[PDB]
Amino acid sequence: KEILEARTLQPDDFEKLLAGVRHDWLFQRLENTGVFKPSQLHRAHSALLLKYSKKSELWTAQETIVYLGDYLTAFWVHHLHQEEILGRYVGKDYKEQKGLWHHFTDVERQMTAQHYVTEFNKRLYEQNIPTQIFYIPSTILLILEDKTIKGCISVEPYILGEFVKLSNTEYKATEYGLAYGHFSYEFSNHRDVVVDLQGWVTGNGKGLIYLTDPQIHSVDQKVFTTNFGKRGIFYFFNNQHVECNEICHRLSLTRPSMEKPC
Amino acid sequence: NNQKVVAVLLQECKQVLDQLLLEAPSEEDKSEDQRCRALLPSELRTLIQEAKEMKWPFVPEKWQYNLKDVIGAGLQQLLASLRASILARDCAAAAAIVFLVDRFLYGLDVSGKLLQVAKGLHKLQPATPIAPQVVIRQARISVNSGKLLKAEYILSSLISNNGATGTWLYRNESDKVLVQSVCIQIRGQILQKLGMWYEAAELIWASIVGYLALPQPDKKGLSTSLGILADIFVSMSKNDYEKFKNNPQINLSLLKEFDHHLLSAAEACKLAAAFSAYTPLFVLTAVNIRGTCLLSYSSSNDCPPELKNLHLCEAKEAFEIGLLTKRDDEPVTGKQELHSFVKAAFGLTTVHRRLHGETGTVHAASQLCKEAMGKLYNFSTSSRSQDREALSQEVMSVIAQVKEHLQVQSFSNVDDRSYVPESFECRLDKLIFQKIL
Ligand SMILES: Nc1ccn([C@@H]2O[C@H](COP(=O)(O)OP(=O)(O)O[C@@H]3O[C@H]([C@@H](O)CO)[C@@H](O)[C@H](O)[C@@H]3O)[C@@H](O)[C@H]2O)c(=O)n1
Ligand SMILES: [Zn+2]
Repeated sequence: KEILEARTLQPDDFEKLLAGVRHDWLFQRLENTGVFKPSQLHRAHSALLLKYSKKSELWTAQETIVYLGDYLTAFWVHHLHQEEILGRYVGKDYKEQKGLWHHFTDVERQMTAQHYVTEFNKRLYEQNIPTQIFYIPSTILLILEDKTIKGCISVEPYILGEFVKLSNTEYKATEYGLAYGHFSYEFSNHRDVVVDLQGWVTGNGKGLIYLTDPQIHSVDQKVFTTNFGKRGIFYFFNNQHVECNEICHRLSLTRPSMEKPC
Repeated sequence: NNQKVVAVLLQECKQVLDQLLLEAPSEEDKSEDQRCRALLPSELRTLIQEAKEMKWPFVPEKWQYNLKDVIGAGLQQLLASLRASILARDCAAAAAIVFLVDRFLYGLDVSGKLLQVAKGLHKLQPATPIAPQVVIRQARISVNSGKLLKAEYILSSLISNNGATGTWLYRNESDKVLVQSVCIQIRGQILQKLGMWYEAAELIWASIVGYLALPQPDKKGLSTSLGILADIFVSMSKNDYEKFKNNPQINLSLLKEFDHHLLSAAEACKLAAAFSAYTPLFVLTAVNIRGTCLLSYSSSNDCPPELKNLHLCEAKEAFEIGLLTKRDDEPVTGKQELHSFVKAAFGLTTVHRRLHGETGTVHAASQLCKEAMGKLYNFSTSSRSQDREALSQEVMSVIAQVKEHLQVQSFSNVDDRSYVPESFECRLDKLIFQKIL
């Protein structure tokens, strides 16, 4: 079929992917790949570990081997390029099989949020404020069979905790979340804002929080941004984060000057 | 000697301490303490007396200027003696045993229970000296749990105060410098966890300078700092590395000799392996990272084509060194080490794929690597000692098969104890503190 033709990576594809490819190249390359079946668990597979960097805006591949194990009571994974050998990692595939575009989009979103939160935590540390919220890193595994893509999986470190909405340390989780949204607005040259008030709380409710399902409003529209753009921005500053908190001030975050779009 | 039983025994010790906390001070207790402190081997008794005498801020390692084996051998007896000395109220001997088992139990990832019993001892007798190593362990676990401010408090307190901690009594200034260097290294790790790559590298360089200021350089600390520095170089951006290269206060040969953060990271990995030449697991970890750095560089647009194959051959050597850290029929027990062996095998297979195309030997080695991966997962999933030994054996048999297939030949080092070629120790010599503090 022509789908099988598109799913096969040539030496040139491998060379580009190992050197690092732009978003547009990657997305156009995997256009006629269709939708795959669930990867086969209890098995070792050759694969490409793909990682996205917002700083460089690059997708980079490494050859690896992954073992896919049992579902979590999501399924355990273990490949040869993990950051933590003794650590545990979970992989996940959409229950309804989807295309590669969705996996890559979700990962780009997670890693943009993570970039902003990393800069946020740098600023916090410089100001002697404990780091409280983080983003789980996310990577892609292209499961290959004879140089042919036969699966796509998302990979994350395992986090043991409970899902919360940040409703109910020194500051409330809500204050961290909203201050981080404001920071994303400023640091992004007033072009992005990450809004998410839900995630995995760890350590009997005392420990760190790993945020999930982030929503990124932006004027520079990308595959992973929301449908609202400046609207969303305005909403966040006029309904969600109406007045700043201590964290915003200690970071020297100023109030935006906006007009309700539309 | 399983993490869980040892954790339960440490919880029992801490509960005994909580109990004694509510009571007043029997001859049976001191009899039991003497019995448990006499049942042990004389080496462990000498180590206990040296720790009680505070002759070192850290427990020495063979080849730093085995310990792990003798500690693991008498771990049960050492913990029994610990709880015995606890009943006898000789908190000094209990603290000495804590100092002696601290590093091993960090390896077993139960430092929390040990620090709990340490704080209980301090509660029973606040004057009891506790080794700087244990306080640094508290700082380490604070870093790992994400309490960066608490860890920094502890580390800056130990740095500014010339290593001073509690009622501990140093015996020379070199030990104070060594403690300061370890603390600066952990501060570099703190900044690394936050992604502040440049400042992290600066603190790691300061730790290296401190290590080299000792009368006998700390080769273990140097290997550690250089591995951290390799990781930082990998994580850095071109601009971070350009800025760290042109810093005058940073006189490093690997900087002024390499113009790419991945090549510098690979060189630093070579140095770290050399500095732990007599410890094969650290050699394997460092050379796996070196091969990964070289695989990434040779695959990048920054690598001159004329040089690509050359860097691949470097990767080749790297992985070969890792695979040579063990011999046929030589048992492997750790999960990290088994993983690292599968990693090295697949990295060498990948180097052969990058150099030679889809050959039959490359395909056979890939298949063997997948089989080893399956066995390794089943090893990390099993929970029986015999099942895990058989699985380690099967994994290492597959690794030996990959070595055969890819024609890995040993190197000859005049030092029959070194796990690295002489081309690493060669670089070691020319690597390049008070003003830095
Ligand atoms: N080559 C090498 C060695 C160790 N590691 C890793 O470092 C951490 C911590 O090591 P530790 O042995 O558990 O810490 P100690 O305080 O008990 O010993 C001191 O360690 C430092 C330095 O090597 C590490 O901080 C020395 O300078 C001191 O003299 C003491 O020996 C371990 O997880 C270990 O895996 C490493 O990566 N590489
Ligand atoms: Zn604000």
